[PDB]
Amino acid sequence: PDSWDKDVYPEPPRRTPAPAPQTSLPNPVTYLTKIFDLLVDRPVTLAREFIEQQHAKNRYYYYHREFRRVPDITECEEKDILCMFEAEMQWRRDYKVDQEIVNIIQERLKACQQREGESYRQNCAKELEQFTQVSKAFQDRYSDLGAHYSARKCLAKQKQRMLAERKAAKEAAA
Amino acid sequence: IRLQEDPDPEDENLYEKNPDSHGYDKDPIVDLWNMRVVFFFGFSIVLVLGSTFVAYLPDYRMQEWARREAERLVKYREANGLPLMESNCFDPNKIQLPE
Amino acid sequence: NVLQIVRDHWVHILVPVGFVFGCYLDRRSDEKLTAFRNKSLLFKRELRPNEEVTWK
Amino acid sequence: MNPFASLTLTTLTILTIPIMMSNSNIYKTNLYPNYVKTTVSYAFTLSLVPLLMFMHTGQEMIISNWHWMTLQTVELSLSFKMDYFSVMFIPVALFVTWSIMEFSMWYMHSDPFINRFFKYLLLFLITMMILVTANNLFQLFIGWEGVGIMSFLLIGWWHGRTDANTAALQAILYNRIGDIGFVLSMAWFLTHSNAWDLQQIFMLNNECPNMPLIGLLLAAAGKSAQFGLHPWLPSAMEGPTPVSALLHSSTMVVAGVFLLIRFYPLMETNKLVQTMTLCLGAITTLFTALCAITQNDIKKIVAFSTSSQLGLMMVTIGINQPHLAFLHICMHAFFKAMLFMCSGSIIHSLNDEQDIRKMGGLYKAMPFTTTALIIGSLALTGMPYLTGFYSKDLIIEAVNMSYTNAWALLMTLIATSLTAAYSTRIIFFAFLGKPRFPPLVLINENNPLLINSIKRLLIGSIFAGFIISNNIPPMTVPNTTMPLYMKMTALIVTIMGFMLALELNNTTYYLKFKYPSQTYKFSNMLGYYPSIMHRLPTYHNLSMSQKSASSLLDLIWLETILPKTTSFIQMKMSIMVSNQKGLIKLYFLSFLITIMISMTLFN
Amino acid sequence: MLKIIIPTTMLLPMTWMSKHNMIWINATVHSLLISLISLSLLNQLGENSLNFSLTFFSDSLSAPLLVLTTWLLPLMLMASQSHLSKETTTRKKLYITMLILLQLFLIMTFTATELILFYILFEATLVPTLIIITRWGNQTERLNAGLYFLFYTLAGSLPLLVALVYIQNTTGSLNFLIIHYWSHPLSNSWSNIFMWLACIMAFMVKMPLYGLHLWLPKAHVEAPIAGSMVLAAVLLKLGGYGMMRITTILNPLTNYMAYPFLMLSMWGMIMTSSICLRQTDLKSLIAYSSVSHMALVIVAIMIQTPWSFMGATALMIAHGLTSSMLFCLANTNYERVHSRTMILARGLQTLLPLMATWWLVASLTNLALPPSINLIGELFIITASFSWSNITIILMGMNMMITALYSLYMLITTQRGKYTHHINNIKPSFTRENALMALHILPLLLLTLNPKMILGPLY
Ligand SMILES: CCCCCCCCCCCCCCCCCC(=O)OC[C@H](COP(=O)([O-])OCC(O)COP(=O)([O-])OC[C@@H](COC(=O)CCCCCCCCCCCCCCCCC)OC(=O)CCCCCCCCCCCCCCCCC)OC(=O)CCCCCCCCCCCCCCCCC
Ligand SMILES: CCCCCCCCCCCCCCCCC[C@@H](O)O[C@H](CO[C@H](O)CCCCCCCCCCCCCCC)COP(=O)(O)OCC[N+](C)(C)C
Ligand SMILES: CCCCCCCC/C=C/CCCCCCCC(=O)OC[C@H](COP(=O)(O)OCCN)OC(=O)CCCCCCC/C=C/CCCCCCCC
Ligand SMILES: CCCCCCCC/C=C\CCCCCCCC(=O)OC[C@H](COP(=O)(O)OCCN)OC(=O)CCCCCCC/C=C/CCCCCCCC
Repeated sequence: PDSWDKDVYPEPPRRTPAPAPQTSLPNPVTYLTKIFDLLVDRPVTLAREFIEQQHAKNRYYYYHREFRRVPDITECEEKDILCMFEAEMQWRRDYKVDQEIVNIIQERLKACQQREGESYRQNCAKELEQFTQVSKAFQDRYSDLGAHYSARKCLAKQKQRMLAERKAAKEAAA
Repeated sequence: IRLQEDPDPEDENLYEKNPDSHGYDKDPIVDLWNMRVVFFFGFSIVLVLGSTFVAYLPDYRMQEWARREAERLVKYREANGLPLMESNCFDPNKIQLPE
Repeated sequence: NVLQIVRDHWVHILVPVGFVFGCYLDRRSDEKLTAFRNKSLLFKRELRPNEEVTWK
Repeated sequence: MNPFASLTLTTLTILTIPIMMSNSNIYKTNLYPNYVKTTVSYAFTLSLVPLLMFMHTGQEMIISNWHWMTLQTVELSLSFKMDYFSVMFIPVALFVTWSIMEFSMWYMHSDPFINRFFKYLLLFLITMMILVTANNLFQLFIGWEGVGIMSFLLIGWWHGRTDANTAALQAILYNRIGDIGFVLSMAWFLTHSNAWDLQQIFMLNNECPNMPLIGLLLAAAGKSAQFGLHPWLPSAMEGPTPVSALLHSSTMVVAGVFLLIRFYPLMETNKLVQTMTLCLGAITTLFTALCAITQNDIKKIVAFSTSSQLGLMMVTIGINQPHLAFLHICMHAFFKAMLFMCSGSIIHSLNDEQDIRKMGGLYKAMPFTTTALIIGSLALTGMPYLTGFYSKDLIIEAVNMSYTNAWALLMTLIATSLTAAYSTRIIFFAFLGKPRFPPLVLINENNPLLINSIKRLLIGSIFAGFIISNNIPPMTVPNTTMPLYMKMTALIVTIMGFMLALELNNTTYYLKFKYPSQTYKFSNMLGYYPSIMHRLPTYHNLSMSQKSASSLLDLIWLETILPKTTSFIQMKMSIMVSNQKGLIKLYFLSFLITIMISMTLFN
Repeated sequence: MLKIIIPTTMLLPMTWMSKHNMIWINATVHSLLISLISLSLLNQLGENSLNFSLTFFSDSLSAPLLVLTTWLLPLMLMASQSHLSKETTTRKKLYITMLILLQLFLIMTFTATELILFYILFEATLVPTLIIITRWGNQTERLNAGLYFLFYTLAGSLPLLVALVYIQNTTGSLNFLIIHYWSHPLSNSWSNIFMWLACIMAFMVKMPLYGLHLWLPKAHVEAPIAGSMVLAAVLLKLGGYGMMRITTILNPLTNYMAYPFLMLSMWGMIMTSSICLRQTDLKSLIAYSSVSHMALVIVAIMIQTPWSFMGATALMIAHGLTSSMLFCLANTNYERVHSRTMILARGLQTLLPLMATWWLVASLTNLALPPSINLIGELFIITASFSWSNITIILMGMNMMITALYSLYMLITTQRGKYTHHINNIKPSFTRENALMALHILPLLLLTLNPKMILGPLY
């Protein structure tokens, strides 16, 4: 099956060389492939056809839950427990989504390395740069916040980083 | 001697009075039914039913939801040329630095 | 002998009725925390034509 | 789809199948060993098929079927790497295991727990397959510990033997030091790469550092019994001969070499770790061969030969030749398993006698065993066209033409000569001469199981290196040009060892008796390493465990500081407070003093 | 949480109104039913906890502990059946009542939503344990063990009460959600240092910490089998749960005050493993192994990284199950020969094969054989400690080596060798004992199959 997005999970086109034998001996790999197709592939295909026919008898659907956007901890007032709770939940959902984005990029990198094989150091250098950028951004955002991380702690870290950047820019162009 | 004390009794063997003892009780019927209820309830009910219940617990941790959202965001970001991961979690426009 | 069975095995309903009573008390406690029902920013929703409460 | 991954996973599954059937009347009856042997043979054929598939087009695949758990940004999943190393090592291991299982059917016939023995052998095979096909560090560690504990269980097969129990515990200790190294490597890799899988590890580690590579090297040394952690392998011969033939020499002791082969990109990137690997392998092979040349227990001689071959493999890894090490692994598995089977046949025929000083006349007493052992010793020493020629000769040529340690090269050559020497010792003291066994001759090797198993492992000691070397793609540039005296260096040193060992063995027929030398005592006593290193550290650790931690700290000073001192203080204060005599005059005077103090010093 | 709380308070009258020969059957059956009911708490969310009411809430850290307690009660009932054959009906009912009260207090402690109620229940657990030990222990040292246990716990926990009331007066509330959302940094002053010391020292004495741990061998050796099972598996985890809960308000001072406790915990792992190497008593060996594992959990909690809390939770659950199984095996061997000396009885693999298998499996799980949750937790803790510093790897490696050494040493001593000639009362293993061992061991392998349920809220 191909029930996934090709753009999200890229895969280079597959170039398979044509078989050009130079000997009169038969091919045991070809004979064993024919035997495997006759003995395994056809029965499993028939079983899957029956199962999918049974599935189509009663077809029902499930949905992807959509979450609304809420004001964040920057807009939340101090000691405003309800707004802080909403912002914290939104931040945690965003954190999980970012973790899964990093996972997607790592899967891309692993698949590209395995696919390229012996020439990975050069061919799959585009995935390495994307992974470097994503990893650096993820580290800068959710760096060592500890086991009790929170939206307030992340905001404090971002404010500290912004102050450091502003001071560096001023001392450079001043 | 210092007390009028009973001698230490010899330990009783459950297999002497009942070769088919399961070790639960000295009464044969009570022992058999204790073994049966323990085995049935514990093993069958708890192990099998709780294991399949935990296996088929609904995805309330939103792992699959997070994966789908990540796929959607990655597609939208790389389609429009935007960076996959943002530089900041919050908006510097909304953040007011002290100065 | 049916009375003797009841007179000896009536203690086997205590835990089930306790579980039922605990579920009832949990629902009754949940009904006291409906201050923000259908009022959160994330889950605020117009009620269905045949509906009065989003959750019980 | 593709019959590659399906057939590999099918081989693994059919290996796992008889373990499930161990809860049945098939396990209760006496057909279980034959059932397991048949299953292993079918697995061997079904694994030969993907090997044929690979040798055609070089197909390599990884299967990540089951997702175990996602630790935030790190995903651990059940992944298998069906690459060249896996698809080449699985059929060899299955073939050796099939032969060993038939040999064990013949050998452990009177054992009341032969079914359990075969179950343990199958479990070890499953764990070894998991280790070989593992694609991530966690699964590799699972296989590592599985083979370690299966070795522990099978070494102490006779639970009533204190020597077997202590040998098993010693093996566990050395393998646990190796596991310390392995855990260090895993922790470094996760911390500095956010991955436990080889693909991302290789992608991110363009220049692998000393800490992770030293962790890997320590794990490999612990598993392959290199110098410093070697003595567990010779002591692991307390188990049954099938265990020594299958587990240790053939498939388990090559786990460290295989681990170092799996990280050959990182090994190429680093240099200091390569030098350390080369030096460790050289010293290991030299020391183990030197200990072997003077042993009287045939199983111990074969064990030290296995250790020397492992040292040679480590040397091959240190000169940046990972694939030659794998080829040597395969060929060594073949002929070493055959040699162990022949030694076991000799031992069984002579009523559990494991002394070459009592073996003799077996050249004509046991024809087929003699032929098989001669062929195995010729393959072990590098006969110019046997299985050992296509690995050992290339290894020696690559060591000669390399920018390596001169001392390591010299020790490698001396180790080859000593290999020839101890092969000569085994042959001379076991088969030539006059009988020295008890007069009741019970020699009988006409069992079809034994004959067929040794025959199958015998055809693979002649016609397997040629096929394997001619059916693999060139993964390294050959050394075509070299001086003539360097092209035949291995043959010259082998012949020198043959001649010197034969001369020194012929000198034993003279009616001259002389006391042993310091060198002989050093070599026979295993270099004094087991004595000193098994008596001093153990005594000191077990003494400090009782004198300092248990008695001095826990039972004396930790009790003295908090609970005893407080209790004593409270007891003294209670005595002081309640020691009053109940005299109204005294405590009314105390009342007066209290009244005056309250009136004056309180404002 | 009332759906779980009320059935225990119904176990009490059922136990006291059941027939004399049906108390064990009724208690076991209904404890198993309550455990099955409590299995529903594993359906935790991903962002916030389950807030049932203003008083009780469940989290990904609380749920596995509640399930462990509800599962551990019937096993204690089976062990009590084993060792309380000749007791009178009223005393047996009192023993069952003590076990039920302890389970109820543990459930309420794990599900409490405020620190003061948590403290009240966590101190309320002392009374049933002390009564059980000092009343149904077998040897003279049970009174001393009870005194040591009670006074260590109270000396630890009273400054915690003072600190808790001070914190409530200063901030406004002790509710965990409020003190997490309204958390503010702790300045580096003497007053903050002493408040940190109060809270942490209370939970460390409960944990225990090396140097504050003698009460653990004293109480575990002299307690009956059920008392040892509940002391090692659940009561030791109150300190870990409290530390994982109380450290929210102790930052960033925890980054500065953790050094003495980290050094104590690591050197205590080493020292207690070495002590295990040379122990003449099996129960003492198991107790010191428990001390070492809890020291590792302490290290994880003190380094306080997201990879260390998951390892801490997994290791707590795994150690609880493994220690309970080990204590059950040791109690079976003791009840056969009426002595706790380890070298007294040998050849138990020849005499009892299935018990030898159970011993092998328990000792393999103790030394963290992959892919067991013991190893999962230990490996996560080791990786977090390696990130913290690069010599913790050395300490963890030597600790792991010594752990394997003493586990296999006790296995070989008890099971392998030549059987003692003059011990001729080794009867075949009972179905009750075999079922107890199986019920101890199977959940470990099932949690190995599904490990995400015991990795805490940071998963
Ligand atoms: C701290 C030191 C650290 C050293 C590190 C480096 C180590 C280097 C090792 C070198 C090789 C060691 C050989 C084995 C020594 C032990 C022998 C033994 O125990 O035998 C008993 C054992 C039989 O015991 P047994 O039958 O039970 O009965 C025992 C007797 O009852 C009683 O037995 P015994 O005791 O009467 O018989 C032993 C006797 C006889 O054995 C030998 O002679 C063995 C060596 C044979 C000659 C080797 C050199 C000659 C050939 C090469 C010449 C140069 C070629 C250059 C060109 C090459 C390329 C073309 O030897 C001696 O007495 C002394 C031998 C000294 C060897 C040198 C290394 C150790 C020196 C230690 C210092 C003290 C020495 C004095 C002794 C102690 C104090 C009293 O012997 C054997 O099984 C055979 C041993 C000989 C095998 C030789 C194989 C070939 C060796 C390499 C040749 C060169 C290859 C190419 C190299 C690279 C070229 C580029
Ligand atoms: C035979 C030799 C056995 C010993 C050696 C082991 C060798 C390997 C043996 C492997 C056997 C199992 C392989 C096949 C496993 C099939 C089941 C597995 O796939 O499901 C697991 C699930 O298993 C259960 O989750 C385990 C339950 C664990 C909890 C049981 C608790 C019972 C009560 C006891 C209380 C104990 C308290 C302890 C603290 C909690 C994993 O979860 P998942 O694949 O995704 O579920 C799929 C369903 N989906 C798709 C809808 C998600
Ligand atoms: C960092 C972790 C620790 C590293 C190692 C430090 C020393 C280890 C301390 C060991 C503690 C001792 C515990 C005692 C357990 C029981 C001991 C025991 O069973 O007896 C000794 C037992 C068996 O005695 P036998 O010799 O077989 O006698 C049989 C007679 N028929 O032998 C042993 O197991 C002791 C082995 C101790 C190992 C010490 C040597 C290890 C040092 C080498 C490390 C260097 C490796 C070099 C590789 C470097 C690669 C980069
Ligand atoms: C590219 C060309 C080279 C490709 C690689 C070729 C590898 C050739 C390996 C051997 C060929 C395959 C032989 C198939 C044997 C398995 C057949 C089988 O299942 O059993 C039949 C039959 C009887 O088995 P029993 O145990 O006695 O059962 C009796 C039942 N009443 O099996 C046999 O014994 C056949 C005899 C085998 C002859 C000896 C073959 C020795 C082969 C040496 C090299 C093999 C190395 C393995 C792979 C090499 C590459 C890594």
